[PDB]
Amino acid sequence: AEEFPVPNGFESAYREVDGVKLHYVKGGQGPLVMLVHGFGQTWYEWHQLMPELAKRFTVIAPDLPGLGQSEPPKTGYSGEQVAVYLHKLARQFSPDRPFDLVAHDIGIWNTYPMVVKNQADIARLVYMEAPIPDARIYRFPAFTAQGESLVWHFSFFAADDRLAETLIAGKERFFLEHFIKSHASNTEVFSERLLDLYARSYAKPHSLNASFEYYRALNESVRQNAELAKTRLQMPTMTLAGGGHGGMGTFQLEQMKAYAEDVEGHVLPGCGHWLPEECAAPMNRLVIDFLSR
Amino acid sequence: AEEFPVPNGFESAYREVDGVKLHYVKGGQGPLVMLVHGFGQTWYEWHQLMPELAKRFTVIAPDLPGLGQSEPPKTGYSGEQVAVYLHKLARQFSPDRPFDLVAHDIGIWNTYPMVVKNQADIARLVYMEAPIPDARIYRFPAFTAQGESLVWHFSFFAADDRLAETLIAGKERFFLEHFIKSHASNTEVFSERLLDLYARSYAKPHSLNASFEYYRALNESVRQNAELAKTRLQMPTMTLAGGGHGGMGTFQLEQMKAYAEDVEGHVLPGCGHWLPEECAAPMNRLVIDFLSR
Amino acid sequence: VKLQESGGGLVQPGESLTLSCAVSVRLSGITTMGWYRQAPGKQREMVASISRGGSTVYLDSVKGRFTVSRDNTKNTVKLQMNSLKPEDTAIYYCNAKILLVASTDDYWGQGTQVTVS
Amino acid sequence: VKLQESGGGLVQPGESLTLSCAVSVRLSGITTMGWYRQAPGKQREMVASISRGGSTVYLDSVKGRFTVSRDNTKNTVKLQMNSLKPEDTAIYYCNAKILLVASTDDYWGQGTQVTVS
Repeated sequence: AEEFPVPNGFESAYREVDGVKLHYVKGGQGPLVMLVHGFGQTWYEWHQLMPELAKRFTVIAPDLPGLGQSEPPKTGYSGEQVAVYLHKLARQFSPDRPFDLVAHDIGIWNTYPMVVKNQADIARLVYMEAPIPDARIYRFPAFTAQGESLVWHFSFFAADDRLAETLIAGKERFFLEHFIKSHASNTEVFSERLLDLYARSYAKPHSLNASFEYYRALNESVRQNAELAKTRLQMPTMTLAGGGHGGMGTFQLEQMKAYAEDVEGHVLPGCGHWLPEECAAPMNRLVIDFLSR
Repeated sequence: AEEFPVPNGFESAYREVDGVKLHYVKGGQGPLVMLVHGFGQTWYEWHQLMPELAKRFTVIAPDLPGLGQSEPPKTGYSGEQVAVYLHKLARQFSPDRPFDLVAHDIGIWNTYPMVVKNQADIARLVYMEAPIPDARIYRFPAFTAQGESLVWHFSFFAADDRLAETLIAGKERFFLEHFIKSHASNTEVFSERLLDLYARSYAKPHSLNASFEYYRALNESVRQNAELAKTRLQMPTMTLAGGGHGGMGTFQLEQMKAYAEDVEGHVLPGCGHWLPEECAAPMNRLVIDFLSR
Repeated sequence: VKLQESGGGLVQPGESLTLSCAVSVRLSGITTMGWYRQAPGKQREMVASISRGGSTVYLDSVKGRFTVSRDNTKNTVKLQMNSLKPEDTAIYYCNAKILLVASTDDYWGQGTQVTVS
Repeated sequence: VKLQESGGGLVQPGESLTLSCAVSVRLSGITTMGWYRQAPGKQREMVASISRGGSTVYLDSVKGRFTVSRDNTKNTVKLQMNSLKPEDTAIYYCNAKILLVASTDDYWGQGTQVTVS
């Protein structure tokens, strides 16, 4: 069965990419824009933006390898390895023209290498709500005067003995609500039903493992990006971040200025990590305006 | 039944202190020294040091409230609240003379307030392997270029919805081995049997909760200590830290120089967090020499 | 993010006052709201704070007398001050803390004078 | 903490060498041991590292040829270098990383020359 409701005018489909069967939801007409979700979620986080973008663009929203309805990767979970799959998927649908890319959270980790390595293929770029993996992330505090930090999960998820799978198995719904709401300012939008849907998807045993394998590969992605970042990004770029509890604040744009020559940024007040759901109206407006200019 | 084997010449006993029944192991003759264990452990971590100290001292090693065989506290788990119990316990056995104090890990958190508030009662002081709670702890990195950090548990344990009890219940033995060995340099000493003994003790439902309540109260202890630390410690003090994987390194002594007027420190190479067990011979020697001068 | 306090004034001992703080962003986007007071020449003190989940911290000398709360409908924070005493005279400020990934944001209102005489 | 490398020398292409590093503290007290090489005027590169649990990282161009390992009995770390090529000429260093609560310690040996000609 489909894990999430598909909007009218969109199709749920699959494509084999380098031996890995990727799930995506596609609709609209025109130049291609690919939307890439992040941790704890699936293509469905984009379901409010997709019909609006589909008025002017062909829109494709894949499930990351191992998450949603996509098969796990065959190579590995580092950013360079996963970006191969996403690049080839986008190029199957836009072989003769560059495409636009919008990415959220670890979607950034899993697309940055193919952006920097195939710059001619990317017309415009939108990155929101996560650091590109580099040594800046080693400075985030573990514990705060406000209590539980927003980043202690980096170490928990990365632990090489699969501690996270071991402890969260059987408690997937409790943990996901904790994680999502503690990174949200607008907690109201995360209803019992929405959390149930996301929890069922990432509780699939291979998806729970895949979720944390992205973090187990994070230091490898850092090492990869230290080489890749010697070439700066030249296409027009926009960053978005939440300015409320749970967000990246000014860090998103400040980091991106070290990676991109042509970058504008926005911080959305009263919004946390989950921008498409917490602050859909202003976020959708910014993304559509940036891509439509 | 007794959770841990009692050394010859020692007695396992209980004393009611402010309505809380505390377990302790006591032996020897002479001036009193109280040894206070930390997280994941009980009085038993001291069982190699206790017979050696008992040749010259009366030695008492309590279980922290809620841990080992001690009842949970009635007031709370902040350092100031717990120190009342430990101070009154020591004074029941040394009412007319100051006593010595050795504390490890959160034993430091739970004794610092009574040391600073009853300085005449403390002859000599040994603190090992944990920060005194203050704003310095807000700088420790969440994630490192070596992978999983040593401090991500601060936020995990402190989470106000009891996330830690919820995830670790039923997985107490797996988690404790992960935690202990990842903070150890000498992992060999943590045999299947020793880990089984510690795991059974802290897996008692009220002890698992008590374990994390100490961290849930950590920011309150920080606030308490910001006031208490306006008075510096005047008694002779020694700090010990591990210099191997898992240890505090130079931080122990460097922090203590902001709290104590008369302080010497040692860092034990190739030893991690669990000094009494990882490096018993050099640690015991240092403690006995310092207290015997 | 902008905060504006109101509700201060001059009262006699034993009377009550209600301070309120208006917040320009969604209140659940604020990790901690803390009421602070400052009397002339004294050290500032944290009177009452409330996390967005509802955990409170109170200055010992106001426990049982003062109560802090959040009103997510009106997007305000309140400090109910009962059994006021001369020791409570001070300028009262509201402080908003916003926990982010790399730092914590810090915002303050301009304050309101409370005088117990 | 002190490290001393040994085992370098001059060999012809296709030959093998074994580098070894002596460590003055308990080897399981070292979070990561990494072999680095430095050729004149080139950027240093990380050849092979091994965590104390045994996770390895290898430079792509040495995969299948070089193998790093820990010997907790002898308290040494080894780099087995097979199918050596001229590109492998460099000074080879061992680097010990020690993860602590507040920082990571960093130690280095003096290095040993490997020449493939």
